[PDB]
Amino acid sequence: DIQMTQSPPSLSASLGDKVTITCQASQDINKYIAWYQQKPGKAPRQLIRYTSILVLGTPSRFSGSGSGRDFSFSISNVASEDIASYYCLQYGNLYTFGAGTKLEIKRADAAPTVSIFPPSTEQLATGGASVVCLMNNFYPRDISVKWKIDGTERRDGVLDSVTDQDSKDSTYSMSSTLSLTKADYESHNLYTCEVVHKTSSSPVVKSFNRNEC
Amino acid sequence: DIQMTQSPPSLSASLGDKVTITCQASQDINKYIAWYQQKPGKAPRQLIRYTSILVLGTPSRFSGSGSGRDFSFSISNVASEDIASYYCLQYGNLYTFGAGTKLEIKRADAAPTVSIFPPSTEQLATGGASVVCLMNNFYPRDISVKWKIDGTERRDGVLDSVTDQDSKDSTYSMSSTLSLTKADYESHNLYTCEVVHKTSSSPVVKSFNRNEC
Amino acid sequence: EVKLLESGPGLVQPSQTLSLTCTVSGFPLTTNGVSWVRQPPGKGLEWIAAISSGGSPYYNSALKSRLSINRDTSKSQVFLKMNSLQTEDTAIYFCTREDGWNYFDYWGPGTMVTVSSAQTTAPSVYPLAPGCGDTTSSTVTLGCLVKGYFPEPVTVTWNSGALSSDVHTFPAVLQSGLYTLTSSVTSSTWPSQTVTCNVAHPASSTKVDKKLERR
Amino acid sequence: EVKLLESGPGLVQPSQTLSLTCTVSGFPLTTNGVSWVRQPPGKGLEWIAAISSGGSPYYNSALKSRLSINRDTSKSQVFLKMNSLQTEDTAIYFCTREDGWNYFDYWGPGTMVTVSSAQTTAPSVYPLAPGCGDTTSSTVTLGCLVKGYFPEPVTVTWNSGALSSDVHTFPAVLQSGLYTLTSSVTSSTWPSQTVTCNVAHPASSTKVDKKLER
Repeated sequence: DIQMTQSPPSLSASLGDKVTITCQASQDINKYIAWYQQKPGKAPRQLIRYTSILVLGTPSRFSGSGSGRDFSFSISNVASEDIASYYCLQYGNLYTFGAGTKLEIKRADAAPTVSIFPPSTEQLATGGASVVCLMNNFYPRDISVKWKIDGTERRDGVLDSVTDQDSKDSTYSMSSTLSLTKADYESHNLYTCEVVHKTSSSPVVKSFNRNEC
Repeated sequence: DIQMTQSPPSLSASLGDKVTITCQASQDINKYIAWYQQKPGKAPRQLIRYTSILVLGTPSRFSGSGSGRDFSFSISNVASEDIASYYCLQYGNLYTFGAGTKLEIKRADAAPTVSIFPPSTEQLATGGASVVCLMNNFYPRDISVKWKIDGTERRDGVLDSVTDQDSKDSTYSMSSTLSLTKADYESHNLYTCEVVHKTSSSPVVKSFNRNEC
Repeated sequence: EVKLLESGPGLVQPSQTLSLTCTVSGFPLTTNGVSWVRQPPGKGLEWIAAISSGGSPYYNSALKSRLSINRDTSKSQVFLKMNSLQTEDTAIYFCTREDGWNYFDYWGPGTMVTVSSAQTTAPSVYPLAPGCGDTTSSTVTLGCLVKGYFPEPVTVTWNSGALSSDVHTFPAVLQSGLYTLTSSVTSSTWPSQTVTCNVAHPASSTKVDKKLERR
Repeated sequence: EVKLLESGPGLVQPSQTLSLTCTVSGFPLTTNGVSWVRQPPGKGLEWIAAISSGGSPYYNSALKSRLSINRDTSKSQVFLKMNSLQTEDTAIYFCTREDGWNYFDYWGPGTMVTVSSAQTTAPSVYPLAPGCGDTTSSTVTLGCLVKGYFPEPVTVTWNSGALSSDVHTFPAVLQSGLYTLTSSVTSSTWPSQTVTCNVAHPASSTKVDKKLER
C-alpha cells in the first residue's frame, strides 16, 4: 500500500504563469505515475501517464517529470480553463491517488452583479416563502451577506453558497436564500438584499417591493 | 539525378519519446524538402512542405528542419497513431524519395488471443482443407507458431502472415494457415496450434478434434 | 467506442451492504481489468478495488475486509459489494478499465451513493424570475430553486442543455435534513425565448421541468 | 474536390509493356503537373516520370530508357507506359500532382501491377467459425479465409461496414503460386446477429458475400 503525498493543496497564480505540483511516493513506484484534471461534477480526466507521456490531445503546455519516489507536474502559461483540481496517481504497485491540488487563477477585479427574487407564486401557493439573492461573477471571492427586512437585519433564516471559480472568466458567484413562513413574509413589506464587495465604496443594495402581482 | 539518404531505416522508440528522421541531399536543394507519412495499404500523406511548413492536418508535435543538404523532421511526443513509415522528398531538381524509415513503438507486453478454426465443409467438398490459427493483438512482435497434428509437427502447408504494428494499440497480430488435402486432413484427428511467446512460460495450445465437427 | 456505466442505489442504510455494478462496453473483461474508485463529496479520489483481466481481486488495505469484487464475463459486468456500510462511505463511485498498458483512462460517469437511515425526498422546484414590477435590463438573470431534496446529488440544465449560458449552478446546502440548491443562467431573448430548467433527482428517480414564466 | 485515380491492366507478362492511366479531378492538367510514383511491395516509393502544366515530360534517370509519359489535357488524364517489365517492377503505381507551389499534396489510391506469367485466379472465400467441441466466451473471433487468388488486390469488408472494429485483415502471402489472405473480426452479438464478409477481387470480377454461419 504505497502512499502518495501531493504537495500544493491549493495553487493561486496569474494567467500565463507556470505552475508546478509534485507528488511523493512512500515507495519506489518507478515511473508509474499519472496526472488527472478534474472539473466539478465530472469524471477525472487523465492528462499524463508514465510520469511524462502526454495523453493525446493534451495541450503541450502540460508536462511531467520524475522517477522513483519524486515527481512533478507543470502547466507553463496557465489559461483560465486549467482552473480545476488536479491529482497524481501511482500505478506501480496497485493504485494510490494524491490528495489533489485546487488550482486557482488570480484575475482582474470585478464587482458582483447582484440580483433579487421574491418567493415564486407557485411556492406561496403551498404556504412557503423563499427569497433568493444572487451575486454573480465577481472577484475576489471575499463577499458579504446581510438581509434587511423593513430595516431589521434577519439572520435566523439564511443560507449562503459560493460557487467554484468559473473556468471561463476566473470569477466567483454567490447565492443567498432567505426562507420564511408565507405568513412571516406577509408581516413585512421591505425586502432588501444589499451586499458589500471590496470593489464598491458602500453596499450594492438590491431591494424589491413585496406588493406587486 | 539528386540523392536523398534517409536515416534511420527503422526506429523502435518508446511512447512519448522525441523521434527524428533524417535525410541528406547529395546536392543543395535549398529548402525544397517535403516529408510524408504512410500507413499500411494507404497512399502517402504529406506532413511537412518547404522544410518546415506544416501542411494543415499535421499535429503541432511535428516539425521539419534543416540546412541546405542536411534535413530532418521531428515528432515531439511519439503517439501510437504515429506508427507508420516516413519519406522525405526533394523537389528541388526533379524529384527523389529517401529510402524511408519504419517507426514502431515500444509497448508493455501483451499476450496473444489464440483462436483455431477447422476447415469449412464447402472446402472439403473441394478436395482440400485449410485450418486457421489466430494470434491477435500481441506484443512483442517475436512469436513462434507450429502445427502439431496427432502429436506431430507439420511444417508443410503452413502459410504465416504477421500484421504491421497497429498504430491503434502498438500490438501485432498473426495468422497461420495449415493447408493439406481433405484426404490427408480426414486421415488425422487432433489439430493443435501451440504458440510460444515470452508472455506464457508454458506454450499456449489451442486444439480441435476432427471427430467432433 | 469504449465505455463504462455504474449502477446502484443513491441511498442505502447503515450496516446494510452496498452492491454496485459496472457495465463495460467497448472492450472485454477478459483482457481489461476494471477498478472501482470512490470520491467523497468535496474530497478526493480513493481507489477501492480492482479485478484483473484474469479475475484476481485486489483491494485498498483500509477496506480489504468488507470488500468483494467479482465479474460476470458472459455479460461484461463487474460487481462491487461493500458491507458494514457507514456514513463516511457515501461518495460517488466510479469504475475504470486497465488493459495492462492504459490505466484508468476510461471512466464511468459514476454514481452517488449515500449511506443514511433517512428517506429519499424529491426536490421542490420553483422558478426564479424578477418581481412583478422590477423592470428588465435587457439580459435577464434567471434560475430555479431546487430545494428540500435528499440525498445528493441533483443536477439541472436549461432549455435541455441548449442554453449553457452562464450557468451558475450553486453548491447544495443541507438544512436540518435536506438540501437546497439554486441554479442560475442569463439570457436576453427571454421573455420572448422560453427558458426552463431541467432538474433531475436520481435517488428519487424524479425529473422536473420548471418553466420560468414571466411575472 | 481535388482528386486523382490511377487505372489500368493490373497483371502483366515479363518483358511486356504496361499501359496505365491517371485521371484527374477538381483541377486542370493545363495548370497542374502530374507525376507517377511507384512502390514495390514492402519497399520504398520511387518517383519515375512526370509531366508539367505545359505538358513537358521528365523521367527518373535510371528508368528513362524504359519510360514514356503523356496526357490528354482535354480528357484530363495522364498516361504512362513502361517497356519490358521484370518481376522487380511489380508494385503499386501512384499518380500525384505538383502545380508549382504545393508538390505531391494530392495522390490517387494507386493501382497494383504485378509482373507475372501466372494467370488471373479468382479466390475462394471460406468461413472462419469456431466449433467441433470448443469453448465460447460470448465475445468471439470470426473471419473469412480468402484463398488461392491472383493477383493482388482483394478488398475485404465486414457487414458492408457495420461497426467494423477489431478487424484484422492480414497482408496476403504467396504460397504455391497463389495468394491467401485471412480477415478477422470479433463479435459479441454473433450468432444471433449476422456477421458476413464482403470480399472483392476485381482482377476476376469476383464480388462475393460469405456469411459466417454456425
